[PDB]
Amino acid sequence: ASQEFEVEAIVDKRQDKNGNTQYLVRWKGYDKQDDTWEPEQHLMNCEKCVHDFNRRQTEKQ
Amino acid sequence: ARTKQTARKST
Repeated sequence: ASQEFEVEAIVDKRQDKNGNTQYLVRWKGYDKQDDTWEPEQHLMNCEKCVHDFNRRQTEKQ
Repeated sequence: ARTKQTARKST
């Protein structure tokens, strides 16, 4: 997919007014200035990136 | 590429 890029990490999340999630994506090989907020449907090929973010929520760093 | 973990990026 031409718009499917490798994720370094998800580093934040938020809820929209529909109760759906958006994720703050750090893109592999890009700098912080290139981070984006992505709707959850964009993370369908990143289930591990979500599970890893969720695990890191429970740890210190 | 370091992993198979990809997501659609918003332009």
